[PDB]
Amino acid sequence: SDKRASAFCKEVNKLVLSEVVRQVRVTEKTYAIRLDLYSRDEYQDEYGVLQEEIESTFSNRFLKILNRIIKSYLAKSKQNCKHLDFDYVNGEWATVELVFPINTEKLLMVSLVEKACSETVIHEIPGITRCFSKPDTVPKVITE
Amino acid sequence: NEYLIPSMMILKALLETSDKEIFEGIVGKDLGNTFLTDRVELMLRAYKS
Amino acid sequence: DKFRLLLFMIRKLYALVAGECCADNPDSPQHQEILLGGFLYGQILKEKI
Amino acid sequence: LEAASEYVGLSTDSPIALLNANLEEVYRDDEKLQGLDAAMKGKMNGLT
Amino acid sequence: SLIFCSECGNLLESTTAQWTTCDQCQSVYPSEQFANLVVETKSSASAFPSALKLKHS
Ligand SMILES: [Zn+2]
Repeated sequence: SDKRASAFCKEVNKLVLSEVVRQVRVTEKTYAIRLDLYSRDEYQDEYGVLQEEIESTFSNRFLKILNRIIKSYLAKSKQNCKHLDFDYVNGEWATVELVFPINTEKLLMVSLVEKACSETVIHEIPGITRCFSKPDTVPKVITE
Repeated sequence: NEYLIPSMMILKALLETSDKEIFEGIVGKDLGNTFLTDRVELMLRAYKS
Repeated sequence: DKFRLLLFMIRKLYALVAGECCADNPDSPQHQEILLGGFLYGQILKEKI
Repeated sequence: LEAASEYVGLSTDSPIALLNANLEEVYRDDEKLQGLDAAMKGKMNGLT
Repeated sequence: SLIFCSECGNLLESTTAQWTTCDQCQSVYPSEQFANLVVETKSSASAFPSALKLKHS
């Protein structure tokens, strides 16, 4: 079905964590961030990947990547993951609480989280992306 | 030949100026505009280094 | 006055950083003027001087 | 103006200032340009 | 929302370490006056490429 076709499309499709995040604020002090996500059914229209999958992927992989980018900018400026709080029931905000030595130089955390979420993938068949459907009444899928 | 000297250097070298004068000239408005404030701070700090 | 303008300049630069200003187009007769003959003539003349 | 208001989403009797803000908001991007002009082009082509 | 000295302009070091003193002017200041420094940082507009943003424009 067209429903089944669109489903299968979304399945083979890849998507990045940034494609779901709304505006994000990071709170300074303690070093705490809270992300906004889009509403679950509006989340499952353009998608249909699941909430617990968001939890799993966000937590592990996004924390890893964020730590990578933080450490690397720390290495350039030279010249730990403390707390996680996801909206486990409603799935509509993602707080992460980080703690840092006070001696370090400031951080453009805004650009950092944006770079992070724009980098981590939720699910991607390796080396494929952008599956679409384009019409002779011949149901076909056209994938880059 | 190209030559790269930090802006903060030539700034404090231009006028006998206090860093507070820099900060209140650069973003002195709308006190605590997030982006401008944190970037300017980083700049003053990295020159102070 | 150089100092004040440097301030204005870095201020505009940061505004551009955060998308608070559209990119000036150097590829447009808007951001452009003309060189004459006599002027470059005087400049190279001064150079040889 | 018909295709314009339609693509933006406002109606043809919409207030001038509202559509003004919309259009300024539109073609600071480019995809919004692409869609808008694509609509306008289909429309003019129909007429033509 | 920053901490400059008034004798020197030295951008002072964080007080959550200890009492505040500028490294050059060596001026003493009450550290607790400006405790609880809040900077509420917000992502700038047009920052997240959506698949629904056009439905919001
Ligand atoms: Zn001082």
